[PDB]
Amino acid sequence: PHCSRNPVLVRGIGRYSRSAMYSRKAMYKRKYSAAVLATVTKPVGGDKNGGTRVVKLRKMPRYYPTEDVPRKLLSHGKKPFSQHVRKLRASITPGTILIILTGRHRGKRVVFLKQLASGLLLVTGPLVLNRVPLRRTHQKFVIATSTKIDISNVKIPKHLTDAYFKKKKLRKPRHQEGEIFDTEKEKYEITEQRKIDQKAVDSQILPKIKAIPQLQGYLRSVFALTNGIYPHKLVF
Amino acid sequence: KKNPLKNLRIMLKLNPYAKTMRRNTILRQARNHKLRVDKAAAAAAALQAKS
Amino acid sequence: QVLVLDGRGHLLGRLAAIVAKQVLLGRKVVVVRCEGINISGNFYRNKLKYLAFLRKRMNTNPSRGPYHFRAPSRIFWRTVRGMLPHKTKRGQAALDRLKVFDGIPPPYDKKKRMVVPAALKVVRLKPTRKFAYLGRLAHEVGWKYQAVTATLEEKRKEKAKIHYRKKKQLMRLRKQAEKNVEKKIDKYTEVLKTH
Amino acid sequence: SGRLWSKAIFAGYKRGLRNQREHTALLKIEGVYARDETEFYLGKRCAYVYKAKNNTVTPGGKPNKTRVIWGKVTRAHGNSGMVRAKFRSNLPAKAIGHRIRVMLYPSRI
RNA sequence: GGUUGGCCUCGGAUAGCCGGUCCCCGCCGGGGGUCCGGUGCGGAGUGCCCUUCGUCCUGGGAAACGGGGCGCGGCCGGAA
RNA sequence: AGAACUGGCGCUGCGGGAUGAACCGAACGCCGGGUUAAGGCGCCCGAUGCCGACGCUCAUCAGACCCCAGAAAAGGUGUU
RNA sequence: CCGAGUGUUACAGCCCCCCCGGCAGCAGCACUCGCCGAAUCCCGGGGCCGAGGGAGCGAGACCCGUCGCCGCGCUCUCCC
Repeated sequence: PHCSRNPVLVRGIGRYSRSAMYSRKAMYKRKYSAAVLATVTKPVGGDKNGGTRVVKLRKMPRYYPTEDVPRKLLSHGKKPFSQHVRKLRASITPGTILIILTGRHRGKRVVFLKQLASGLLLVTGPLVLNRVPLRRTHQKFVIATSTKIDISNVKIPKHLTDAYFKKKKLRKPRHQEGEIFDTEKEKYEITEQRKIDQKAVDSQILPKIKAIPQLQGYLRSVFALTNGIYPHKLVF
Repeated sequence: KKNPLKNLRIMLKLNPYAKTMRRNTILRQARNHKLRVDKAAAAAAALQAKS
Repeated sequence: QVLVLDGRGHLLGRLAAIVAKQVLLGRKVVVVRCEGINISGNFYRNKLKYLAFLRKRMNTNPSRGPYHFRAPSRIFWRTVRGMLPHKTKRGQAALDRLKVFDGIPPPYDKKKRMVVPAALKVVRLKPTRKFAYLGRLAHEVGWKYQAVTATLEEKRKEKAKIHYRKKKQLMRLRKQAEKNVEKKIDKYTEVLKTH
Repeated sequence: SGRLWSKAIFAGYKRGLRNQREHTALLKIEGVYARDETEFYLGKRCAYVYKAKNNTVTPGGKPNKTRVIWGKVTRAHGNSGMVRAKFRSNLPAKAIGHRIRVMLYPSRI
């Protein structure tokens, strides 16, 4: 394989035209004019008997439904969620102090770390300034604040990803008995491994904050509009 | 009727020269942008090298 | 909560155009000392169109009908009654939030009154054209309470001047008390950042 | 703890002079007074919190007597900067003057 | 139904404001030189509470009024 | 009261003229978004809450927007 | 005498206007020239509203038409 050999400048328009591409590839000396398996027999395992049996597998349906809706119409490429694109606002860089808005936390000033392969972004106030753990938050539900800190070499852990932040439960009952699912009466203890992952990234955010003096009180506080507080009369 | 002039490859389905009409003129307004940063700096840093 | 408009120097309709909109939005506006409200044009004209207003009177009995109020609180109150949709319930409850007070009450004399620079005689009329008071056109027609209204103002402006003397008596310290050089640092952070 | 929503009253319906169009309200948020400076509030998700007899609430907390009608800012309106908005219901016309709650969601800046 | 409160001069507009020795008001203030500031910074486009997450170990600055309140009791203060 | 050329009400709602047969816009399936027409934008009442431009104008009977809703001659050292 | 202000006649001993030979490097620009603009023009970002509706000329197709026209990239040769 090779790379593109055509730099783009506008989305979908290369820089070199149709004739000059024919020279860069040099297609003239590579123009060419050159040039099922279903299954097999099972053993017999049989007397008064012969003939290793049929090539047969993934057989016919035993039952058709009465009607079928017709097949879809292909419409375009409309790729699913783990294949689209990732986009952030230009005023979020690693180390930007954010503001939670939609959560259970609701205003707690946190420290941005990394935007994962999901669109959501792992972000934490450090565990000893807020009670914010290493939660994911979404892009559009947080307000970025123009004060920044430099975590350019924070050395962020590998195995924390989207798959490290999922939620689980499994159904035994489908039956009317007096349990509400019989496992929801249980506080969760996956926490016995997330703690070790926290202080392996929490312990080097704290000396990065204590270069600037006022900041460890600033993450301790919460954001609140009260009386003279007007956004659009407020540079964040 | 997807709109021409607003998405590409519908202009090009109806006008193939319209793409090479486009990347002949993005070149002469990106190279003319360089000709107005270089010549600009050669008269903004010119007298700034005088005094 | 509540806004307390002062009434001196304001014009009549230019104020009540503003007041009738801020009361259909759900606030409580209290117009205070509506006695000293200016009105446009010379005095004798405004008296005629309020004397000729008094003959608006249904002929078969006037007990039913046009209720000419005479006190200058209920002069201004009838003006907002015109500029509200008071026949609906959306306008009946726009007179539950207006209470224009004649003179200044004891609930509101120890409040801080506000003024509106969109309705002032200072801003709006050319200074060479005559005006008229809602004070002495309301007294000249019927409202027999002019003496006992100005009499209570000098009891208010007596306990105000001793308060304004004693607030600046309190304020004279916090420029001289601020004199100490001990608290120097906490002013680096504010002369830089809008003291 | 602390208010996380810009204050906003409900000002009327999008009307002509005789007929009114019920499908989009129009607001008056506290603080903007010019069309040139309402661009922050376009697209912000706004809600009408009010009270009624039963409970029906959403979070982990037990249901109490509050219910809401969500919605979003459509566009600007007039020179003086008020804002029309299209809720997923229509407003009950009782809310005229009483406040609604314009949040900080949809925050681009 | 609401998501913090401003506890108050008078008024002037071809001007008003602050600070001020002296003489006139029952030992304080009405009356004039004198000194400031003025698109009002002694600035309700402001002001103070304040966004105080709780708590501990533990140091420095600030701090001699302690502060919640069934208090206990006295007083005089404010009639539109 | 009676005719000529065209249009309209009559059969026709809708936005406007405060209300209105005929006037100015515009002619109608049921609706979501967008924009305008005649019109308007202090408050009723959606919209000037623009730091609109230049003038005229004091009315002890001001004036205020086609048809359209109360006026002339003559006169004023009012004033431009 | 200094300094301010009146009333002067007076042509440079602040200045301006019209000429006759010149350069810088000039932007429809130090938001007055805001002109009229675009085959002489394209790029990026918000906001709102909606998502209506058995295409395989080919492999005798087989879980199951990412397919048609269009604009594309890479290989079926190499060096770096």
